[PDB]
Amino acid sequence: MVPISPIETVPVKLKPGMDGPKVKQWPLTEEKIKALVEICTEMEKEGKISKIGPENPYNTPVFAIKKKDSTKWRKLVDFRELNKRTQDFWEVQLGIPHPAGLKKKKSVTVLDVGDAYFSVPLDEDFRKYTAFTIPSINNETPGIRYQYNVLPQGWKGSPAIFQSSMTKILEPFAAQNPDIVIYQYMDDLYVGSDLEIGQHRTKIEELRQHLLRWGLTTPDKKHQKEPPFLWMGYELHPDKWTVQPIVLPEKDSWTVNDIQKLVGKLNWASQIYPGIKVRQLSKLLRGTKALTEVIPLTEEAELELAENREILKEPVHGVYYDPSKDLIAEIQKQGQGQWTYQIYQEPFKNLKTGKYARMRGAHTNDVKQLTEAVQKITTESIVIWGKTPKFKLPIQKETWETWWTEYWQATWIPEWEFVNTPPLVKLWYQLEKEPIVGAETFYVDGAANRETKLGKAGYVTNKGRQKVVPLTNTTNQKTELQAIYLALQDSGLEVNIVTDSQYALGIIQAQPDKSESELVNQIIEQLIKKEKVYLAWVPAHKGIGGNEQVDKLV
Amino acid sequence: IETVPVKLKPGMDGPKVKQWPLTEEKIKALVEICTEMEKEGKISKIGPENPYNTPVFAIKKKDSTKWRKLVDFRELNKRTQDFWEVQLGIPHPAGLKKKKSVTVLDVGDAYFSVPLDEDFRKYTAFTIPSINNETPGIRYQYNVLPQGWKGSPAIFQSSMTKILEPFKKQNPDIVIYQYMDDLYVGSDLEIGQHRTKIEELRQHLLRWGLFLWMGYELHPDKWTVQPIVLPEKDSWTVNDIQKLVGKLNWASQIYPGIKVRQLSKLLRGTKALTEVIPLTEEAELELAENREILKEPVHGVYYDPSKDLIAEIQKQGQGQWTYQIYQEPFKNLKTGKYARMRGAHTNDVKQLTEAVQKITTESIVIWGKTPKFKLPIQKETWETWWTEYWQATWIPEWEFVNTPPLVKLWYQ
Ligand SMILES: COc1ccc(Nc2nc(Nc3c(C)cc(/C=C/C#N)cc3C)nc3nc[nH]c23)cc1
Repeated sequence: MVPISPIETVPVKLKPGMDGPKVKQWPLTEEKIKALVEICTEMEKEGKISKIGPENPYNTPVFAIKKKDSTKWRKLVDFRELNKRTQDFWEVQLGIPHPAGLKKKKSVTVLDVGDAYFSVPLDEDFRKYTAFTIPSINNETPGIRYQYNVLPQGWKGSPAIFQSSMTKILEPFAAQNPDIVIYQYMDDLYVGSDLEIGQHRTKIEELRQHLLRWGLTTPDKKHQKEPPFLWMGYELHPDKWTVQPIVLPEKDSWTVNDIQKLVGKLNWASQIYPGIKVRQLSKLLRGTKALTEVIPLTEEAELELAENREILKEPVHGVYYDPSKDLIAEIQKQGQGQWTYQIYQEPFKNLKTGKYARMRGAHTNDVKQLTEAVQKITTESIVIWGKTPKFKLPIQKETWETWWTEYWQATWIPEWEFVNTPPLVKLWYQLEKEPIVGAETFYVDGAANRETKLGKAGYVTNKGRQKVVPLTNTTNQKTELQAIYLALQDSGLEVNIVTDSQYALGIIQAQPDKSESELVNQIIEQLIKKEKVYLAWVPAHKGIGGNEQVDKLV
Repeated sequence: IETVPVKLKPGMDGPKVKQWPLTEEKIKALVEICTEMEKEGKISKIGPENPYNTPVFAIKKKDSTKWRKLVDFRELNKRTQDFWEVQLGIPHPAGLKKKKSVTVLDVGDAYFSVPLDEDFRKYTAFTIPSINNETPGIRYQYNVLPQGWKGSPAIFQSSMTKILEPFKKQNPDIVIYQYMDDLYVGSDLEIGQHRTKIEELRQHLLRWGLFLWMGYELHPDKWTVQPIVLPEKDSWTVNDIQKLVGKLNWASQIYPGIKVRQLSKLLRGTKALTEVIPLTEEAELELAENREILKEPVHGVYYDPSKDLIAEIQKQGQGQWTYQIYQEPFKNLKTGKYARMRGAHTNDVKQLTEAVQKITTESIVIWGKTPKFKLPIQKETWETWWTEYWQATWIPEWEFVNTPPLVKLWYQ
């Protein structure tokens, strides 16, 4: 007898206020009962379950399910009720590694730890809650009562307790062998190194020697698992990684569901396939819910899809991470609020790619979007490599400086360099800080009637120029914007504009270059055409001259 | 040696706050810090039966090179029971803000000498994350009073109060205030005398068994205040007068008898913005009347400890920032202005992060609590960067303003 260390048990509790499950056992067939008894007898022989007395008032329904039309039955204990009543755990699976963060591994060994699982004992005081009953033949005897001694498959705490028990055991091995990596995925232990295969196989036998101390064996044969690994949607190769094959279906008709599947596939592909676009395909799912509803494709969406097919024509691979080299992120503007990016260390050798979509909003500008893309990539990079990459941005240094020095908000972009690849991000207009001498002064105003929706917009100027336009189906805000629009339309390349609209100023001070409102967009197009625009604000109804509510009052 | 029992608030569970991404160098710093803390028994490893979490990160304090562990206990703090003690709340020392000099000490390490109630320890769970989720996050909980936790100074109070007695009774005019891991010590001495008294207080803690060597010095007596001012000109343009009226209209929300009628009358007709308008006598007098009004303080301004303090900040450009602290709109308790060049000439966010810390410090000295900030910045930008520039052991609350306020230049 070689003494083995016991695996320390995790103290498990029910959610407060809750008692254990009391779920009635289902009536079964004599055929299934015999099968279940045989199974539960083997398990009891293995120490997984123990027969219990009649004191235990807890129950969880057990089932018998025919394995693939064979002559063999499998058992299913349904722990859904107990899982509802079982405490939350620290789940450690939250967040999977991204392959682009991994280092290349010469050798990667797979060990099966399916058996180690049953050396993890269930907390003694919790076992009672796992009670189940095999009904007896013809209900003429008391059902056989069992409870668990090991983590039941299907039980809420099993994956977290198994994982954390394995980790605690592996910990000193990992710490004292810093030239290997160990990663657990379900019933498999992946052990990788950059070692000579002799030195690597040594470490493996050493790991087995270490696990033996807890009575744990790792079959020791040859798994049907050599690179590439199919894992979480990826292909892990020795020196490269990529996503599993992306196959876009041929269809003459797409439903809501088909498009969701399509975007989902494209979103997944975008992490390594550069330039993938999804706006025109996503902007079809806007307000629906009927998954069966056959949505027609816009000509704009069929063009996006065809472009994607071309991109998906060639298999693309990302390289693994080299901490010795630098980390570089490059962004391009795609149009329609879409941005695409590549992260690399060596030119033409991407670690990964990605995209960013413009947020939900009324007005926006390219600089703001670029800033958001930067922030997103920064955060993702810190997740994946623990550092911020150096940026290559399609924006001039002078443009950025002008932007952030004059912008009302605080903003920041980490270390970056201009990359001259069109389309370049720029500022489309710049308002004056002081009134312009020699420029005509336009006093603008608008007003509308809440009931009739009838409104007026217009201006009066220092040279006696005047306009009032009557408007239908409008609001005060629309008339205030319209008034400013007219002033821009009817002025020279340099103009001073005086308004009392806090609304219009809130928008324009936000410096948008694009908007949902076509009215704001026309205003933007006018500003772009001007050489100089000074916008001044004044309080309404204070008897400020020019400020002519009167031409609008009517 | 005996743990005072602590509970959460009724119907409240512990914090389950996401750990945010950390750079490699902060992760390394924390691994080293927590490794030694675990040796010292201040923290212990925890199992998967603890589902709680509080974010953690690393900082460098003002003018040192050594990393400091900072835990964001904001959630735990608002979920931990209203800590009435035997202080019942020491009514905030109003004399602190009048002292000629105040020195700030980091006394948080004293907390580690007092054990934490066993049944509450679970709620102090935190995670040191791995890069790219490649290894399991290292999970810990506290065995002692943790720094940054509201209950720590509350509980340690009776211990602190008797450590201080020899020094306090010796120096009856020196005001000493505790907020979180910080000790605020203010006197009206000479800097060299003041500095010695602080040293006659630090060794005096090292003697009582307890980076306390660091010293952050403030001068409340000479702190920034801001009356409203109007321009003094010999020639007024239409634009100048329009801007003045806008400012007075705004000030009339704060000050009752502000008048703009005579000043508006100068703007009748539709004049060029750059045209000079001579002031009438009725206009100059009205301007003079308003100017006198803006000398008197605001009517009905009181502090209410039951209410939150609100801090707004505006970016004025050229490294300049204005701020106002209030509880009620147009009832400012404090206004100020910053221009400090603290290694952020080219970094807006760094400047803002520092402005935020300075305003919080002022607010602690004056009222004994931190204000809720309204920050002129996008959330995603602020969330990405502020931890890189953070040097305090407390963290205030903040919200984000996305619409440019008109009132910006009225504070410049
Ligand atoms: C050939 O496949 C691989 C797998 C992993 C790496 N590199 C690294 N892996 C890990 N952990 C890890 C391991 C060892 C295997 C898998 C595959 C599971 C399946 N199927 C997944 C992971 C995350 N950690 C590393 N740290 C640096 N390089 C690493 C390199 C090539």
